[PDB]
Amino acid sequence: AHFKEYQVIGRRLPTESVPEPKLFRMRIFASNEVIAKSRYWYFLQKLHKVKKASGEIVSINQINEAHPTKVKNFGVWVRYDSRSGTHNMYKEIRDVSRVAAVETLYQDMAARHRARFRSIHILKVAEIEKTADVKRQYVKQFLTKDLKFPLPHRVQKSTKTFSYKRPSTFY
Amino acid sequence: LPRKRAASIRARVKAFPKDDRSKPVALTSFLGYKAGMTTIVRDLDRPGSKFHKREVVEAVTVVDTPPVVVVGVVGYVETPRGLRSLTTVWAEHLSDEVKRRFYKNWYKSKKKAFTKYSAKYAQDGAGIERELARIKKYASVVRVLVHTQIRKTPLAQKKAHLAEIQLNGGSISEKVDW
Amino acid sequence: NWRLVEVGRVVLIKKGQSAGKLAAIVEIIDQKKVLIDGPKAGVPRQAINLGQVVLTPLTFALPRGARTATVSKKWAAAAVCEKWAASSWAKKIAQRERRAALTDFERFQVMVLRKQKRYTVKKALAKA
Amino acid sequence: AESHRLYVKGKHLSYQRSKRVNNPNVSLIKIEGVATPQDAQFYLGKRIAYVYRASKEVRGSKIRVMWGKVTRTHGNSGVVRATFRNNLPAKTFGASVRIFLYPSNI
Amino acid sequence: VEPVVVIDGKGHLVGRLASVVAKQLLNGQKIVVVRAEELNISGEFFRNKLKYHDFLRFRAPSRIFYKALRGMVSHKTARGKAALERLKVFEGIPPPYDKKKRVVVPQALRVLRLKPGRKYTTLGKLSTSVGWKYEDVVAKLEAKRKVSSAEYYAKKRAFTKKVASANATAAESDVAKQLAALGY
RNA sequence: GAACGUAGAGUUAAGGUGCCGGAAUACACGCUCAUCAGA
RNA sequence: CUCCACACAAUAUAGAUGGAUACGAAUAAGGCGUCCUUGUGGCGUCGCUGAACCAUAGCAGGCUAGCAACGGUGCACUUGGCGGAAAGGCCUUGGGUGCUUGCUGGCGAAUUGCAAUGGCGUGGGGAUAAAUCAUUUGUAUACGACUUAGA
Repeated sequence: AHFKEYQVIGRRLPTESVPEPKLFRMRIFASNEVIAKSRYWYFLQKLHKVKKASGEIVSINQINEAHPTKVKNFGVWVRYDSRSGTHNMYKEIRDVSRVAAVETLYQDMAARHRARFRSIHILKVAEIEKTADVKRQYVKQFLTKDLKFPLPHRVQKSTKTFSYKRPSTFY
Repeated sequence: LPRKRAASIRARVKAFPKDDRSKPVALTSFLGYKAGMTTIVRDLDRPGSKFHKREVVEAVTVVDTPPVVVVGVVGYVETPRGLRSLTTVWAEHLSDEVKRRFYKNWYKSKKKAFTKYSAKYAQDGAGIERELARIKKYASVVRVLVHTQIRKTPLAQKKAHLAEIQLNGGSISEKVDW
Repeated sequence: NWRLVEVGRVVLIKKGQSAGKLAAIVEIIDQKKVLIDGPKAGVPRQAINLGQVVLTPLTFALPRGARTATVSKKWAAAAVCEKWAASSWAKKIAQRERRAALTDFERFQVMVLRKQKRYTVKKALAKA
Repeated sequence: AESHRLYVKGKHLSYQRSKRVNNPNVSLIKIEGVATPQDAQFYLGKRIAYVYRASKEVRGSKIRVMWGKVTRTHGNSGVVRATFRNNLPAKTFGASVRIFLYPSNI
Repeated sequence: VEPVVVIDGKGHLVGRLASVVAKQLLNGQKIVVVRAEELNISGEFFRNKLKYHDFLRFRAPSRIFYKALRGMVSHKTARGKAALERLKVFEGIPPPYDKKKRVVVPQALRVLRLKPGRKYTTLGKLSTSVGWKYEDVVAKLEAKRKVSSAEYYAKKRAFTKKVASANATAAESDVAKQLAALGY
């Protein structure tokens, strides 16, 4: 579904004579808090040898976008498993918000790579601030000055049975 | 081919030669009656053959040709289902040969074949001329109705034979006026 | 003559919470998505897929990535509300809204006035 | 003067069915000019008549009527379920059936 | 809403139009399908040619579309037979249907369903390529029809232009303003 | 998928929702035009 | 085609109860109007659905009264033209004769009691153009069939 950002902190349990461990913080994109916590443990075990019984979650939080009006540009690091071998991948995404970019990224990774939501491990999403750091050509296609183009798919849903008009993609 | 017998003893013409509309309006076939065979002496004019400029003797077949007379016409219009005659047009005076052809019991019939059709020239011809102008207007191809002078022939059958002939001259209107 | 997706292209969201509200493309996202704002019509600034919206032949000049207070300024200075209302298509939309707004005694008066107008036209007809 | 219709004609589509088992009790109706179930909410509970014409003249007329009513919507296209007093003969699939406005909420 | 629905076949897809019509006949709507020779098939000519070939081991386009349509309806039932008896299919537009409006089915349009840059197939060329020797007869009648229809439309446009003039001079009257008040 | 008295009403599992065939020719994003894809 | 006898009829059958209401092509283009330099010209318009248009008051549509126009409209005629793809329809002349809700009148409606829809077949005679059987032929032929010819 439509995901959400989550500040998730874990601190694996202060034992006897070990007070206050190091409060490991991550940021998870998930549809709810529950799968966010599950993914947080799923990364924390890959960080080092914890279990969900070994530690605990400090604070689950949703964090919104500060400026969800501006179209930002993003460079994303992803790791995932082409089942036998892993490899990283760096993608550049023009999007208004972060979590919608991560949504579209999951859709694209499932489109081109047949990879599930569990197989995809987000490394980093960060805004590309200035122009020309867009290494990808296709996002750079929309960085031109005074960009104009016509609509493709003038075909629409006609919603009726018979048409008297002999219609036309008149665009 | 499966060898089943002929439908009519007058054999059908399934295909006619190509229409040239630059030639004058003229027939494309004829119906005669074969008399017999004989032998003809002629000279061969065939260079490339050893028999060039040499007397050859040749078997021929002669068909009696009575002059044929036209008594009607038939125009076919094109349909997407094929050729179809929209009408046929007859003349007024038809012989007892032809009126015999429509009848099976001519010897005892009251011979009532084309009586009310003769009333169609009792008028000016308005229905008939309407039909002629219709075949001018419609009916892309024209066939004429012809029969032979079988009484001028040693055939014992006094009943002449009717046939259609596709008319491969020019100008459908000039064809039907012809 | 083509419409183009561009900044300052005033648009009309035929399907959604707007279901017809005049907005304007502030910025493009890709071939599929854009950024719009309709603060005069009341629809807020948002990202949208282009299927949910239609382009209008009207346009004006709008700055790249312009904020909402700047957007409403350039909207009013464009005065494309009046240019929209002057268009026969928006007149037809308001007309098909008004036809749904009709009452049965109103519709009966429509019947009577159509009779009377038809009488006058058929007198005006068959003399010219 | 020209029209006297106080109903909406609509097609008797079918019986309620799976791929293998059909229910003759519930019948399926297409009301003309209705594509949404929300428009079909207006037509809920309305009194339906199938009008047909018999050979014989039962009580002063040869025309007979089955009655019944809309129960609920069916599907996304505004197809409408209906229950009658006696069920339909099923040779009336695609037949015009009259749907009356009473019981009127408006 | 109409008793007999007249459907043009030009620029349409085989199966989608067949599905729509097959649904409407089982709904009871009487349908005549005209200009059948201008139906269009997805894919190239050659694929569809091989499909008619390995099916064949009737050549008219009407027979083809009737085949496709009859496959969708449960033809063996009496109800399906009544539905097929509702149907008429014609290549070209013969009379009387030439003088009536021909609707289109947008969800079966070629220009809407097909992505641009795809090969399609004209049904009349297919039928002539498999032995339907009547396509030249069709276009000859259709040319005359388009002549007479252009005449009709030229007359109709002038008369409706006169109607437009009469409505223009009928305007500014108070009865027109009262119609404006009511919305017309 | 579900241990099944006889019914009525509702909700669903699986399975589907172009037509047969009941139910979106829904929506969204990418990929494939195959001279017998693919489902 | 025609004279006696009797069975429905003035109807409807896959589904009547306002109207099936006509350019063609193109779609990375069209249309309409207009102007000229008639063009692949220019200008403007339009689409973004028929949710349109046309018809639509009157006892399931009564009886009358005028006002105004030379309209509209039905029917039977009548004039002429168009229509062959399966034309079987379209359009027009001219009157007739109805209605007219374009406007304004005047009488009737009830109790139906609060919804229950509310020419074609037979049976028996009469007349008729042909066809068949029969005769006959042999270009045909196991036989049919073919095929002459006969008031």
